[PDB]
Amino acid sequence: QSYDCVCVMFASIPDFKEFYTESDVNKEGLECLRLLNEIIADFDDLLSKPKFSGVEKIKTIGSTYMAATGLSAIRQYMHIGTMVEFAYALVGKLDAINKHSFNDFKLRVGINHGPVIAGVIGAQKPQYDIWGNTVNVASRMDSTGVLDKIQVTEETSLILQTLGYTCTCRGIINVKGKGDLKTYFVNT
Amino acid sequence: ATHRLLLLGAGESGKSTIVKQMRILHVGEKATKVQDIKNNLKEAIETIVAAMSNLVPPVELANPENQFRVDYILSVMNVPDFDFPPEFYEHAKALWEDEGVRACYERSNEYQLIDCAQYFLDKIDVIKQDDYVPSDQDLLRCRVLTSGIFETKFQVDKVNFHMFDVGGQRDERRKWIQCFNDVTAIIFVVASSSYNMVIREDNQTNRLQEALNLFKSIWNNRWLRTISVILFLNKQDLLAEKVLAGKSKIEDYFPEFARYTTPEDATPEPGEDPRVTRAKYFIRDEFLRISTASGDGRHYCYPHFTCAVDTENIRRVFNDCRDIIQRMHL
Amino acid sequence: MMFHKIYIQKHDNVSILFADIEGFTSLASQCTAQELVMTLNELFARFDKLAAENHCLRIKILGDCYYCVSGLPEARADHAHCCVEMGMDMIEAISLVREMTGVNVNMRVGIHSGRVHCGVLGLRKWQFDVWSNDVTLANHMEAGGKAGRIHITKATLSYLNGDYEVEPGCGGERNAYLKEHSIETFLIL
Ligand SMILES: CNc1ccccc1C(=O)O[C@H]1[C@@H](O)[C@H](n2cnc3c(N)ncnc32)O[C@@H]1COP(=O)(O)OP(=O)(O)OP(=O)(O)O
Ligand SMILES: C=C[C@@]1(C)CC(=O)[C@]2(O)[C@@]3(C)[C@@H](O)CCC(C)(C)[C@@H]3[C@H](O)[C@H](OC(=O)CCCCN3CCN(C)CC3)[C@@]2(C)O1
Ligand SMILES: Nc1nc2c(ncn2[C@@H]2O[C@H](COP(=O)(O)OP(=O)(O)OP(O)(O)=S)[C@@H](O)[C@H]2O)c(=O)[nH]1
Ligand SMILES: [Cl-]
Ligand SMILES: [Mn+2]
Ligand SMILES: [Mn+2]
Ligand SMILES: [Mn+2]
Repeated sequence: QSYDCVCVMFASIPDFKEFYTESDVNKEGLECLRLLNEIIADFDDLLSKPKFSGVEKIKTIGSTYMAATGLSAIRQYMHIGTMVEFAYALVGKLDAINKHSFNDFKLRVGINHGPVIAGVIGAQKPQYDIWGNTVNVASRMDSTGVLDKIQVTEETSLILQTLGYTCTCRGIINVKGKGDLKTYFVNT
Repeated sequence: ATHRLLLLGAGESGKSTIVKQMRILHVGEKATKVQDIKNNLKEAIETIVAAMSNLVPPVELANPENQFRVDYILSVMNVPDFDFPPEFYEHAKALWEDEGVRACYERSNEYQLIDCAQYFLDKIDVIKQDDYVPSDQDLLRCRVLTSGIFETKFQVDKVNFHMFDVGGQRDERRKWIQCFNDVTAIIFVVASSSYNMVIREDNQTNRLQEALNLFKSIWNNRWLRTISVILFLNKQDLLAEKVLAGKSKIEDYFPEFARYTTPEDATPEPGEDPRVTRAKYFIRDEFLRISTASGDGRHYCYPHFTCAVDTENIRRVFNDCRDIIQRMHL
Repeated sequence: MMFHKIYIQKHDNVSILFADIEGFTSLASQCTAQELVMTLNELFARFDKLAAENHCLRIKILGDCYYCVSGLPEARADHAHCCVEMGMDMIEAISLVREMTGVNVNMRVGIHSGRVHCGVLGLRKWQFDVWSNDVTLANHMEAGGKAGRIHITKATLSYLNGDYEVEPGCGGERNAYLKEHSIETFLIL
């Protein structure tokens, strides 16, 4: 089925592509996945909380967390603010993990909303993914974001303010296919 | 039976030197590291001379004549691949022979400098030769920064050991956890002497208080809450001199040492001045108040007064270190 | 007990295939989201088929990126040809003559061979995946294919036992990462 309001969020770690070393010390890249597991897994420990009872974890792209809120229904646009509370959630954890890895990871985010055509796919082991342009941008608003900041679109910019959140215009960024659009950043 | 050891510590605590002690005790090419030795001697001097004008108040030489030997070393400081000419050994040595250069050296804490200084400079004569072949101590004094992690596979009493030296720097701590998984016990390293110098990473944080806060990180680490750390209060010899000499009290750097008394359990080695006795243990209990808090019997802390450049001492300790791995059945 | 289990397992000699619908987004501004999610699904349905036949295993799907490794789980020294024919089938898999998909689409196969590290990260919503620099490489090999001629790293030719016909893909000029590590790229014929 297709929805009319599904808040999509990507949370990637560019800082990992580098930290991943394939050496004879790190059992050939294992001991760093072992640490990336310790993160993703530590990042999943959120989905089981009261505040994010409605947060759904769509999938995980290598070193990029993909969630989405608003898939359990037919205010009407509040879970957007919830999704953000979760962006703030991953960060609290992501930074804390550093404290014990003496590492310094930063979270880069791209939240958005609109119609996503959720469903499954595949002939072997079907998987639940949410297609749709709403998500096309949600990613492109992440792939081009800034660390420790959350990059939201125009409408998302708006809604977030009526919730108590200030937003600053990063500028313009070409979301391919949809063309050059205006994005904003969520004032931390 | 295989055991894996990780050595952690602040900057230049004396880790690699230990791992070198290890080869020496359980494992010709001494002609390829001669270079690094001279490169030390080089920094050794150029660093001292450099910081003579910078210090406040200034440290001026006693032999104005040496103004030109100062311009020499300062004219070679940034030179790539120095060929090492007799002139260097010369002017350098005369500079070392100079009283204002030493004066600048007795305050080598107000500026970052290596530890092998005193040592190498005192043998320019021995080093300058064309047949100069580094003895064993000369190869344990030669300082070089470790960038990454290296595995030394050695064996003792038909029981394997795996040593892991790691970047002691701050920009390096991002590789420790790459080995935090299933490793016997953690050999921590400290510079009981470095209680009077700020780190290189920034030039404002006490090296010691940074070794304390580091121990704290590992000891309380979420992946090391079960792994026993075997703290190594290293550079016990240097600590002493600084102590005894008194040209740098300990209670002005760590005021918590004023209200401090000497320990009961203490096993004061063979005529080790009561001034030193108290001090070195003081520097033990600072690390102990950390291992006393958390841990909760899942892991304990075994300290060891040490001198990484004493192939004699290091063996006495890597034996206790070989003991506890068997005793605690770790 | 200290580090969560991490259900990951090294695996050393396999072939990794990567495919991407060249120009897809173009297709998008023309068709209904539904016919797209359908055309997409349609394609992937036939993909998992052509997949299990050539003895290869599909890892995961990312929008239009469908990547199936070979030589798993049980080790098959045949990994080479597997991904090779996978792309082979994959090419005819876009037979628009019966797939009225709209504006000309095509795959951009990008194979490669090396060692991997597969399993699953996290503790929730597990998804089988592959991790290793070699795996990073095969991705860029995908990001370096032409009209869907199959890309095959020099390591892929050393397991092909010189069976298929390849030509210089001059990879690296096509994709920065290939050039960055100066990897000799080819193209099956
Ligand atoms: C208006 N677009 C669509 C309408 C309904 C169904 C799909 C689309 C669509 O084209 O979705 C894009 C992502 O939202 C969708 N997608 C879903 N999950 C994704 C994910 N996790 N990461 C990136 N994209 C994802 O895949 C698509 C890939 O864009 P990409 O930039 O990856 O394209 P390309 O792979 O280089 O293809 P092309 O060569 O044509 O430029
Ligand atoms: C986990 C460590 C490390 C370093 C190693 C690795 O093999 C990866 O997991 C791959 C390569 C590998 O699994 C191939 C699939 C995929 C999903 C593509 C992963 C991501 O690119 C990871 O990084 C990222 O998250 C950043 C790049 C993601 C952008 N790609 C571009 C190409 N399209 C087709 C898909 C999205 C990755 C690189 O991260
Ligand atoms: N005087 C004295 N010097 C010592 C002692 N132990 C080590 N050193 C000296 O410390 C200096 C730094 O040693 P090193 O082993 O490089 O430190 P490190 O912890 O390994 O730091 P890094 O090199 O990873 S950044 C060497 O010149 C070594 O000879 C000691 O007990 N006394
Ligand atoms: Cl220290
Ligand atoms: Mn070192
Ligand atoms: Mn595509
Ligand atoms: Mn894609």
